[PDB]
Amino acid sequence: CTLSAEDKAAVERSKMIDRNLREDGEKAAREVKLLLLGAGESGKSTIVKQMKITGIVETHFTFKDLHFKMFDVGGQRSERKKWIHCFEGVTAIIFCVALSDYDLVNRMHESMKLFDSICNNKWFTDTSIILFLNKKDLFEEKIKKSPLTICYPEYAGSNTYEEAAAYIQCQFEDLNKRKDTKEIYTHFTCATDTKNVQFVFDAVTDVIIKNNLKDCGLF
Amino acid sequence: IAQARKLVEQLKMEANIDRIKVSKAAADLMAYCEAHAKEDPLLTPVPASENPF
Amino acid sequence: CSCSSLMDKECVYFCHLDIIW
Amino acid sequence: VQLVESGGGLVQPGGSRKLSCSASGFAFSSFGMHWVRQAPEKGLEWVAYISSGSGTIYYADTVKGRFTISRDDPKNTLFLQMTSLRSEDTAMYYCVRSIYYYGSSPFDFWGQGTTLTVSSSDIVMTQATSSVPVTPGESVSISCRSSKSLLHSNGNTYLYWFLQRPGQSPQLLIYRMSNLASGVPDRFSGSGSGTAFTLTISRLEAEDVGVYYCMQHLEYPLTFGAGTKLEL
Amino acid sequence: DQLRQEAEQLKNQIRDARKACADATLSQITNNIDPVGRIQMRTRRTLRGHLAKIYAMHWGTDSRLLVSASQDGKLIIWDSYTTNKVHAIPLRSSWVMTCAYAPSGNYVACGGLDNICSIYNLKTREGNVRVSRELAGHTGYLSCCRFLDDNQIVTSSGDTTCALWDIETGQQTTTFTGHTGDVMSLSLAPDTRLFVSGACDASAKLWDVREGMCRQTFTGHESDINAICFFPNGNAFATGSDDATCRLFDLRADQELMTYSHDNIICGITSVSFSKSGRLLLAGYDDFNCNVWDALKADRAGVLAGHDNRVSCLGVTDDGMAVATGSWDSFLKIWN
Amino acid sequence: PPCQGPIEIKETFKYINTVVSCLVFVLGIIGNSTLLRIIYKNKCMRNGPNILIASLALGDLLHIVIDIPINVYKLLAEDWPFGAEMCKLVPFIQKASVGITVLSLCALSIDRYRAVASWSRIKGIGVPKWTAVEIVLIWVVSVVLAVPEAIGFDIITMDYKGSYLRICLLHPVQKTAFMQFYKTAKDWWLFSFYFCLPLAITAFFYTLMTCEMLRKKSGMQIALNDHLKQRREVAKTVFCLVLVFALCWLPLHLSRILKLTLYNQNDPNRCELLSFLLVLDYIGINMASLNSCINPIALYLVSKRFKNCFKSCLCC
Repeated sequence: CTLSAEDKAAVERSKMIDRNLREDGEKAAREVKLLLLGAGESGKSTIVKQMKITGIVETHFTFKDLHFKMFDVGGQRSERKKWIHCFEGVTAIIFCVALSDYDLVNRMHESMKLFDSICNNKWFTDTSIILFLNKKDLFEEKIKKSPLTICYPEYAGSNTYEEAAAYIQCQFEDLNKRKDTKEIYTHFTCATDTKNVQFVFDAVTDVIIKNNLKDCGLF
Repeated sequence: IAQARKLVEQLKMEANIDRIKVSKAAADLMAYCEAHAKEDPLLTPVPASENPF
Repeated sequence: CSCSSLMDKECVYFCHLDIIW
Repeated sequence: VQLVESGGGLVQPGGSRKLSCSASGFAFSSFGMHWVRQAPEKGLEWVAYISSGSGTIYYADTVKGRFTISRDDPKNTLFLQMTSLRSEDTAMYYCVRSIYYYGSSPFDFWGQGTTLTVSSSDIVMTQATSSVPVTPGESVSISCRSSKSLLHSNGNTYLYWFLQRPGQSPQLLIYRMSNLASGVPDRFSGSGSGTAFTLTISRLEAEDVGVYYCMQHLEYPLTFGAGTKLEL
Repeated sequence: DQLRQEAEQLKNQIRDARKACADATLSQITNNIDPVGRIQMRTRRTLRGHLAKIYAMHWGTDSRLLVSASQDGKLIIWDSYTTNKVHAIPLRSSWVMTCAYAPSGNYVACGGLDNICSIYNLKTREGNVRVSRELAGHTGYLSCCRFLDDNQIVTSSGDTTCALWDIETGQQTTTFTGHTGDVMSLSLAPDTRLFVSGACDASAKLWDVREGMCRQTFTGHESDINAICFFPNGNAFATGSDDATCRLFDLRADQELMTYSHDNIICGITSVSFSKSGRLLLAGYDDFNCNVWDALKADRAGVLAGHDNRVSCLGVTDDGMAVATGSWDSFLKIWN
Repeated sequence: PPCQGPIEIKETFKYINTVVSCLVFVLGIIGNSTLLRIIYKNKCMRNGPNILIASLALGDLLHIVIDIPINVYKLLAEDWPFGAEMCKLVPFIQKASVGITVLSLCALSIDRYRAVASWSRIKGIGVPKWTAVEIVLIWVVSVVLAVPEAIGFDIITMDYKGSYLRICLLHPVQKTAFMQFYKTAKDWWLFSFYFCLPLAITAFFYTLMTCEMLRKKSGMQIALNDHLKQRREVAKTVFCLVLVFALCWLPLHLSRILKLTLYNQNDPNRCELLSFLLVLDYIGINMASLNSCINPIALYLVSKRFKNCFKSCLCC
């Protein structure tokens, strides 16, 4: 060609760099990116420990031949949400709120505005959201404290443990403004074994399969 | 007594300014953007021989 | 269409009427 | 950065030998490797070249088809295998690193070399003199000429100025036309045009004496100059 | 109360003195200047290789070398003349929003959500690129790293404050506080003795890098300010906010010079830059495009129509021969 | 020679065939053109399966354009005054389009199987390269397998009850032995390659994909539910897309095999069979064009993204 003997080697180096870039991007596109979100004093240092193991906190783990990267929220202090658009194209959002959230005092306002914010964001409305209620050590002993009229005047009926959980799940379903694209995966388990990892693995498997089907035009 | 004292001190420092007004100060940007216009290859397109792209 | 040969007038007439396939 | 050579010795005509170059101190997998030779008290001569990743391999047309080049990046070793040796293959063999991108120095480091003894178109570089007496403190200008113009269409001039001290290995002084090396005193400079190229030395020091070489890259095969030896 | 009353009355009297002496806006005087026509800029080169969202890009001092930061944790150094990838740096933190080119070409400082500015050395002795120094000390996400010298750089963060560092020691030499929101961008002055920073409190301000005073403040936006950059003569600057408005402020007038908004524009400005002459204010917008405003007339005198995603970063060469635009579509485009 | 009865086609059947062919032709062009516009215009739907679907739509459109008008001309004129060259070329184009369509169906079925069996980043940094070589291979095979149709035909003259006619067809007398074998096994080859093989491949791959989709083993291991019925729905759509293909491509090959089986000679017991075969062949080709049309409708009514794309294109 018209290239000098040195520019040919420069082009060869650039092509080798191209090869390395696509080789590492093949692995980068084969990794599941999970965002982790939650309200104040909701509990995020109890599920990241269950995973198979400053600013942003990154947790890496391989589950069933899938490389999961989870990005935490408890390292930030500014709640201006200027870094959420950096999380576009993530596989899913694990959002964490506890049934004991109205102990730090009210559970409606801040938590439900956080939900509606992540359910109103243009970037996240096409991304599935995973919901967790993990522990079973205090979720029963504070329902029977007193009628919820002090801070929950929307419901004034019979209140057992299962009934309250079902009602909270139903009002969450009411919070979702558009069910056409996004899907909610609520979980009611015991934070005792590796069931959270299996649940998030199944949720990401299903959302990836649905993206595959939409890509094929079958859904 | 001492949380907004620094703010008002800065505002006082924001008062003793050699105040160049927007009609005195628009001339700076005007002169700079007119005097350096001939050497801007984006405002004035470069001849195709000198273009390295 | 397909015929045995030219002596079969009926087959050629069918080929004339039939679709091209 | 350390390139060390091995495999030298005395060999009968018609035999086959192998030279090894082991590197330690830099990114071997990102450097192309050159094999150069110097005839006894005659001058330098390029032998072979292999690009990064073993993609491009070039040989000198003088002994093209007779030698072969092998490389191991995960082991950081460069092999030069010689099949049939005449009475010309006896020489001092050097191993050189060469990285190629915009603004690099592709001949900065040379090896220590090994001795090989055998029992009994191309651009031509012309060096004006071979022995020049001079005393310290006097500016010295060396000149050399080329057949074709080294000036490519990019604007780069492919001229490399090396110095060989007595008992030592060659060291880069200038890599393209006037670009100083790393760790070299800033008194050396280069200038010229097209085919005539001068290396100027101001405030000459005692250890600056030796044999100066100018070579063209520009193309293959690579050719060296005769060698201008400074006297003192 | 006394101190609150004193602050309120000082603010009111400063604003009154500012208004009573201000003559007329920039447009009122510059209306007589003829426009520039339509800046039709064509993609001469498209840089491929980034395989994720591209957030930052900064030109080299020689107007030929580029550094680009993408989401996949890659900082690529490009030769802008032949599309040759000179270097590819695997970053430790994949969440980067800024990084720049050292004025001597030896170093690159780059960072983001890690709250750490990692600085890598290019002209080494081993032929690779190694991490030189990691600057830490911020408690919020990082933005607009800008080298002053080979041992001195200023970085903005979301701690409502900026920091001036010393690379050899690695300790925070100076701290500039006074903002009340996430500070999103800073630009270094050409004289390298002052700078400006805009925050999420809809306010920008001019800070002195030597003695660390809050020299001046600037308001007028309604929402978060995402980008900021000086006029090439270091006597003015421009901000771009989520209000779908760019605003030119002047460092000596003490208020807004003028505005670069349009009715059809609904999305905010995420990147801003100036041409070499300070005549074409280029703004990388949120929808898909980059708008070449005339920094004097606030007219959309050119649109760069590529980039099937939002233009996230802009850059102009020190010689002004080309414009680099990076978007979330994982491509840079070089325009002339 | 007479069969105790002439040969003719009823005018009512001609009108019905004309109306059906016109409707199918218009619907197929509209759907395929809109699908191609959606695939080409949108960059985010530019990828492997979308490229395969675009190739399928292009082949279907070319098939409809090359089939429907010429059959309308044959019905309304019963003459071929246009020469020998394009009667040589048209069967080549027809067989090439049919091969492209069937191979694109097979490749698309394989891709849909892969998306649900190798779901883990099956879309990785895009794969337009392997799809490119696949599409080129498919097109080359389809073109080369239609060249015998591009060599075979010829025009022969005849006199029939005083009428002077010219017919372009596969002449029984040919040069090479292989060409004569092709002339004798034309319909068998068409039925065994353009109908049975794509049907088997698509049905098998789609059955594996459906099995993988509904591969639930642990009873209610997750409380997700709901969209398991959605997977059932899309599987039902998948199996309907195969049933329509089978039922719309069966009659033409059925007519040809009845022609090869029940056609006699030298006795007046063949002419009514030909009269029936005219109508059956025309109906079969019409419903084959309907199958060509059927795909964009299913893509609209199944894929929400495609539904929105079709709504945006048609309503604006």
